Amino acid sequence: RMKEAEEEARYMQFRKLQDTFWSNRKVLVNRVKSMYN
Amino acid sequence: AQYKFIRRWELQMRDEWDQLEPFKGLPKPKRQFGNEAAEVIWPYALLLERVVKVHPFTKSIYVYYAQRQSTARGKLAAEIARSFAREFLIPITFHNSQVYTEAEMLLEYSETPWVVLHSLDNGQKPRILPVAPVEGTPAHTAVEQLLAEVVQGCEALGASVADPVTATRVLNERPLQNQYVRVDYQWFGDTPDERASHLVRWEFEPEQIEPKIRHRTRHVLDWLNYDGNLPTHRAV
Amino acid sequence: SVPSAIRIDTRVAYRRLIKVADQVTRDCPLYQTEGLRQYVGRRFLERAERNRQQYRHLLHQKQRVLTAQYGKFIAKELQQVHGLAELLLRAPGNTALTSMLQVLSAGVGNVHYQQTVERNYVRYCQFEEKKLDRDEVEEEATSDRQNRIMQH
Amino acid sequence: QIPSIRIPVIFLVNLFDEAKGCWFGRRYETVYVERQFMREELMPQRYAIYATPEAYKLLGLPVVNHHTHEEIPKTPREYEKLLERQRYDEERWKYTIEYLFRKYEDGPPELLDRPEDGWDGSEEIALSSVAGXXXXXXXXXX
Amino acid sequence: LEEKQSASAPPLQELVDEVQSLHVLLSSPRYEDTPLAT
Amino acid sequence: KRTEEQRRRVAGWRPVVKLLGDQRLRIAIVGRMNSGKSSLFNLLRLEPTVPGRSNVVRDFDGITRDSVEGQAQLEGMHFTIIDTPGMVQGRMVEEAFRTVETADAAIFVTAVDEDIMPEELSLMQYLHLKHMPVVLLANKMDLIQEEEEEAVLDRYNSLGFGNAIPFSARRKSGLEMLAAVLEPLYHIHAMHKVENDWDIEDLAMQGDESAMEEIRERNCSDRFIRIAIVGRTNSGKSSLVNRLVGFERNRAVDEKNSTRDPVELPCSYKGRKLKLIDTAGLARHRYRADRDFIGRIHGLSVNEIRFAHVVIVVFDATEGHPNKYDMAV
Amino acid sequence: PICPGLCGELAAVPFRVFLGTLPTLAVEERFLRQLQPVFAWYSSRKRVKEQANEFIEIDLASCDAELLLRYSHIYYVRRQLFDELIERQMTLLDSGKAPKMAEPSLLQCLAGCNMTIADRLQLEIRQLGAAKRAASVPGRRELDPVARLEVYDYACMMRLVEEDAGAVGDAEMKARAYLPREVIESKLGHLTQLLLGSDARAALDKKDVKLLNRMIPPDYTRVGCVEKLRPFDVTAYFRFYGERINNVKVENYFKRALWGHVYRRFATTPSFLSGVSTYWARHSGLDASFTTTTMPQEVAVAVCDQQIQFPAIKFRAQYVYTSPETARQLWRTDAAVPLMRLFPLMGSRTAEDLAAGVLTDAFWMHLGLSEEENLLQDSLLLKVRRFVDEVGDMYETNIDSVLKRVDDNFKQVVPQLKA
Amino acid sequence: FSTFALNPETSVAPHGPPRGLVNRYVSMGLPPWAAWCNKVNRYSLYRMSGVTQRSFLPKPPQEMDVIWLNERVRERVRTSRQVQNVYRQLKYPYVKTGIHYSDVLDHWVQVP
Amino acid sequence: LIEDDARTPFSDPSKSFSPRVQSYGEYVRLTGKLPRDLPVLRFVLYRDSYS
Ligand SMILES: *P(=O)(O)OCC(C)(C)[C@@H](O)C(=O)NCCC(=O)NCCSC(=O)CCCCCCCCC
Ligand SMILES: Nc1nc2c(ncn2[C@@H]2O[C@H](COP(=O)(O)OP(=O)(O)OP(=O)(O)O)[C@@H](O)[C@H]2O)c(=O)[nH]1
Ligand SMILES: Nc1nc2c(ncn2[C@@H]2O[C@H](COP(=O)(O)OP(=O)(O)OP(=O)(O)O)[C@@H](O)[C@H]2O)c(=O)[nH]1
Ligand SMILES: [Mg+2]
Ligand SMILES: [Mg+2]
Ligand code: NA
Ligand code: NA
Repeated sequence: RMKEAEEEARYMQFRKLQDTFWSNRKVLVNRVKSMYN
Repeated sequence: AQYKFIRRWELQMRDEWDQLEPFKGLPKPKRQFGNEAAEVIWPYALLLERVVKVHPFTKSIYVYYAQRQSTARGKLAAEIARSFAREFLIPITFHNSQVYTEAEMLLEYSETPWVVLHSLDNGQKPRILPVAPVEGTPAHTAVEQLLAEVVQGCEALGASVADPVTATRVLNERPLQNQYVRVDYQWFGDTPDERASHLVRWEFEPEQIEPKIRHRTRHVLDWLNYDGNLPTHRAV
Repeated sequence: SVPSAIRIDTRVAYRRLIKVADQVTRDCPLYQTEGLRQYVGRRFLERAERNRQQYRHLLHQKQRVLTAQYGKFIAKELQQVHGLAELLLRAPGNTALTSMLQVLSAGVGNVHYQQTVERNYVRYCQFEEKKLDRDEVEEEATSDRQNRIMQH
Repeated sequence: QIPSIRIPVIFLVNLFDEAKGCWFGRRYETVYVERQFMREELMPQRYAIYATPEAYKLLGLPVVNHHTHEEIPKTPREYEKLLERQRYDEERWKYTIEYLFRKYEDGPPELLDRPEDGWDGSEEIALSSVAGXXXXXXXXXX
Repeated sequence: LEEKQSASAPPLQELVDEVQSLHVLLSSPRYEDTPLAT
Repeated sequence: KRTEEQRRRVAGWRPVVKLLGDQRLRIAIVGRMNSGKSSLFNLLRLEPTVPGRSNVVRDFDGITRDSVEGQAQLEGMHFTIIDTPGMVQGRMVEEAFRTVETADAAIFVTAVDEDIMPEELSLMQYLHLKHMPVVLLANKMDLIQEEEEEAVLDRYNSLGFGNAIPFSARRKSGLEMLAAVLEPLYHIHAMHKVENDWDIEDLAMQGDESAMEEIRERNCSDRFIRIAIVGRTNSGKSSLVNRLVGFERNRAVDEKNSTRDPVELPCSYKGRKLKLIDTAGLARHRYRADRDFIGRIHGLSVNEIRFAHVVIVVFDATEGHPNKYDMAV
Repeated sequence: PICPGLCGELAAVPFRVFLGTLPTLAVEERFLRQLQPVFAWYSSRKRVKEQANEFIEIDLASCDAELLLRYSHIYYVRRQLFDELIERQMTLLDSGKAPKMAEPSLLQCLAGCNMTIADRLQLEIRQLGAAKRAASVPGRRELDPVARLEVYDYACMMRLVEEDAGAVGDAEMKARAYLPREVIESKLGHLTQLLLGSDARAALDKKDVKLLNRMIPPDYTRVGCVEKLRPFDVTAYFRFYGERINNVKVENYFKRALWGHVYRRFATTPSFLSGVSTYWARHSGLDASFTTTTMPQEVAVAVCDQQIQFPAIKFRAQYVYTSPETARQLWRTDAAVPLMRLFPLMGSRTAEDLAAGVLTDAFWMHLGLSEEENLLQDSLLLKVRRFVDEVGDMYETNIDSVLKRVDDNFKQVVPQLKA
Repeated sequence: FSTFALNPETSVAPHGPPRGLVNRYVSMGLPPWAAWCNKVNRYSLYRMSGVTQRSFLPKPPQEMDVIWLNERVRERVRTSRQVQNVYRQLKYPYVKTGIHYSDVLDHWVQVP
Repeated sequence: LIEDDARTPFSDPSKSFSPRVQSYGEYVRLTGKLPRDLPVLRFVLYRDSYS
């Protein structure tokens, strides 16, 4: 079962990479709402 | 003088072989002044008569006793410690295969010899026990009481561990420590299989027991002297 | 236990040797920053201790006449040191000498390995010095023979 | 591959070998002798009888069972094992702790001091040999 | 090693420390990949 | 088994043929039993004349019973390398003692799978008495892990021999590093040859007879007469070549199949360059079919016959009539 | 053992002393049989293994050289040690060429002190000659009992005569058993607190702690073992701690030497040692049933008499280093123990040391406080304070006023031969 | 890394005879590797278990002349090289005529 | 590793095998670093019959 936890750690990096990309898209779309409104 | 040098080398190698003919692959023990119980050839009969086990969470057992004492009680305690170090130290490591045991004779005056016990935890302090034999008790029961005391100390040190899971893991991954024990296998057998040949051994491995020889079926049939449901050839 | 003049002379010799060693290390590529400097220092200190012990044993007008012989022996030792310095200075040109210096700097093998390379360095330099003369006189002899054959 | 076994035998007379110049066995002595020797030479002349507990009882000697031919050796290794077991059964005192440490019963022999009677002053040996990071600075305003 | 170790055996400071650490985390090029919310 | 009666006879051997001797650098691979000596010799030897000939190798104790010499090539360096039998019973054979004394240098190969037994300490101090140049070469380096290299290499440096060389005979690693160590000796032996070649020339111009006959041996430029001695096992052929050279060069014991690797010896007989080549004992197929290793050793026996100029088949004459298989040879 | 605590800051000077040719380690066997009370230090020392020889790396600047020379009992190795010492000292002096010289008027009194000491020299050399011919006893065994006594075996002979005067077997080890270092440092801090209220340092300097680790023999490094000090080591530690904890300026080194010698006398006093010493297991908490924390009075008196005996040899060995011009002469002609720990403290320092020592010993004999009891009394401490401040002030004011005292006090401390 | 070397992290399927067969063999009395026989059935297992001995005497016990103590002639089988053939050969003991000396009666007596 | 020959059984220790790939590997997109001072990206789009 510990080797299974080692398998997740390899792909866990990429799932974090996907969340931060949209978190950047959510905060950037909030900035343009203040610039244009 | 080259022939004399060759003769000297041959003599030294012959003595070395006379010393370690069955003891070539094992390492050499420490050449201390109190660890004389290791270089001596131990009888397997005595090692079987003296079977003592300690808590599995202990890793190191040392004893330190003085060489020269000033008081009568100090001499008695030093003699008790020396008898213990010569009697029960080697059986402990030989029957535990996990603990490193060591004896030391300090060239000073110390009326109270002691024993130190180190557990598998690196952060846990070692347990120190002094040898205070009762004056009314003779040497035999004094050594017995010292052994009981050190066993109870090892038990307490192993019960007071912080993380038993990691203790057991480091126990599993710790290498052997009883490699230096010189034992004379006398009339009992050379290999553990021949030693326990009088007992059925159910703990085996399939890939280990699987033979890897060519025509292994033929060889097993020849060894068993069993027909194999095979039709006999001409034989006429 | 050693006269001041001899101490000054041997310090000059050791300074020149260290200068030559670092010059060799910088001119031909020595793959270790320490190089032959440490080996030269060790060997020179060992020879110095040996000569100082021999002088202590010799100190026991006989002492006055033996001091001159000891000084001349030390002068010969220092002249050999200067010869070693010149050979090391000429070493970067030849390829074999550079390999010998490299293996002496690396320090691989036993002492007898390093000793045979140490003692034979000067002999190999002298052999290379004699090789050019031998081959040149042989070529001149062959040229004279060929010229006198072409005349016939 | 059975090796040559030696059997225990009880002698009845002081037998003296004339060739080698020694005694084969004293009277009422238990000797380990060759099987063929005992069968063809010692037994017929009645110089010795097979060593058995009943024979010891009949002769009056203290009875002892050597367990002859109990473990018939099919290999010189098994023969050595049997000889070692018989040696232990004969002298169990050979395998006690005090006899095992009889050599070290007084301590280390190197530690023990021995008196010297004499020595040649020229045997002395006198040899001399040649005897040849960074971090960070953290400041805290206080 | 076992033998040798057993033988041997709101303040202004913290405020300015937080200031320095935050300035380092902001202006460092190694942390140029920090997400925009952080 | 050496007896004063036996050793006295060997001293009375007269050389039927004269050994040519070594004119190039000699290096003896000294080490322990099953330490990769023969495998190291395979990577170093380069004999395009007898391609089928090679050094036998197997993961077993005592594969090389007798020594073997051959020419080797490594980065443009021409020299010969001697393979030596491992220390058996914690002792070297008499054939290997006289062999390592002829070599100029030596390469002490040690394996890391087993610790340094007191036998290497005896051999290393034995080579210290001879004042022979010896280099420590740690073989089987691939077995050690990265975090464990610093521990084992600090021990090999403490054996008096400085800066042991890591080497892996299987992965062929460190071969370019061992070559750089042997570079000075190659130029050193080349220096000794030419200087000795000058001394033997001045004596010839003087009028010395021993100098003119030695020059004629070097001036002799003829093709070698590779003469091999083949035959059945236990037939005395190895013992014969020892009587030719004049000493116990090869091993000859009562037990059958005592030679496992053919041995070649350059010699000179009446002004004719010839090579005496020992061979293993040939056997029938009904004896070598079940025995796989003997079939391999027999494979090296037939190969030497194809390149031998003159074959001399020996057979046990005590049998009287020769063997039926000896005719097939 | 000419002066316990006479240590100076100096670089490490290594030396490889031979041990034997394997497998015949004859000198190693001799060392195992003889160096029993110092076998801990012998095992702590580093071993060098050559191609076929064995060497011990011993530091001459440290106490290791003197410690090996005292227990050597091997004439050739100890004479080679002596020769290496004197040769390296000559070379170091020749390379320095600038030693600090004392006042000429002060050296005149110390020169006149060597006149009355030759008689005691002739007596003490006879005491040293009879101990040399006692090699047949199983206690002390030398290699040559008939050879002539030389200069290098003075330490061994003095230790043997000290043992014979103590008349108790293994007094040094019996005292080291009851003398642990931690309680000694605690009680020495207590003593310096009682002597100086605020004029005492809070602790000892780290450089001086390193120097003391250099000059004190190391003990066993086991987990259960405790650091124990021999009585000579305790005296040296007391002297050095006093002379380095007193807050007198570095220019007034005489007062520092005076404090050091006062502490040395306090250490050599038997009653103070008995009152300070405690059992090591009692201090560590292992054993508390013995109830024998007091030091044996007989062993204490014996180990104190050991340091009491032989003042003349020590005085001459220090007068050797008092002047470098006379050092080159007395190093190879007269009695001299060439210890490297004394060389960095050159002429002025060692002359002030001699003066402070003789003044302190004479003040001690005048008070007789080592007789009655309880050195830790307020009256005795106030007497010591008054004495040390008066002597320091008198030395700083007038040189002859204290030189007369030095002369009379020398005549008092070393009496003339009686019959 | 070599692709021809089996990956030590993974695990292949167990192929050899299982715990059941090995335990049955070792409980019958044969060594654990003895399970590597050829074409064993119930009757062959009964035969190889050795509950009964496949031996005899050269003459009936009432007509025996040579002294045999715990000695029976046996049968050794040896399978050939290639396949499916076996050679069965009888094996007789080492009869040696003992010439002993009797203690009750003087003269020696010999008997096979 | 799959068997390389059929005539020799699995019992022979000199049995030869051959490796065959099951999956050539796993791949993921490459996502470069996004600058803070230039978050807006400009591009050109070529579409064929896509709304
Ligand atoms: P300091 O001034 O106190 O030191 C002075 C020394 C040098 C220590 C003298 O006391 C001394 O020892 N003097 C006599 C010894 C002496 O002069 N030695 C000179 C050495 S000549 C020699 O043979 C050394 C050559 C070694 C070269 C090694 C070459 C290696 C090349 C690979
Ligand atoms: N892992 C590893 N094994 C090696 C290496 N070199 C040799 N071996 C193995 O060591 C075993 C013995 O090889 P040999 O070449 O015969 O060694 P040897 O010293 O000549 O053996 P002897 O002649 O019997 O003394 C074989 O299994 C080789 O594969 C190596 O560099 N690495
Ligand atoms: N009687 C007698 N025996 C000899 C003579 N020469 C050799 N032998 C013996 O013959 C035996 C075989 O000797 P080897 O030289 O090893 O023969 P071999 O053919 O090389 O043996 P293999 O290497 O196994 O093939 C040895 O016992 C020798 O002593 C001889 O001239 N007379
Ligand atoms: Mg080989
Ligand atoms: Mg042969
Ligand atoms: Na091998
Ligand atoms: Na043979």
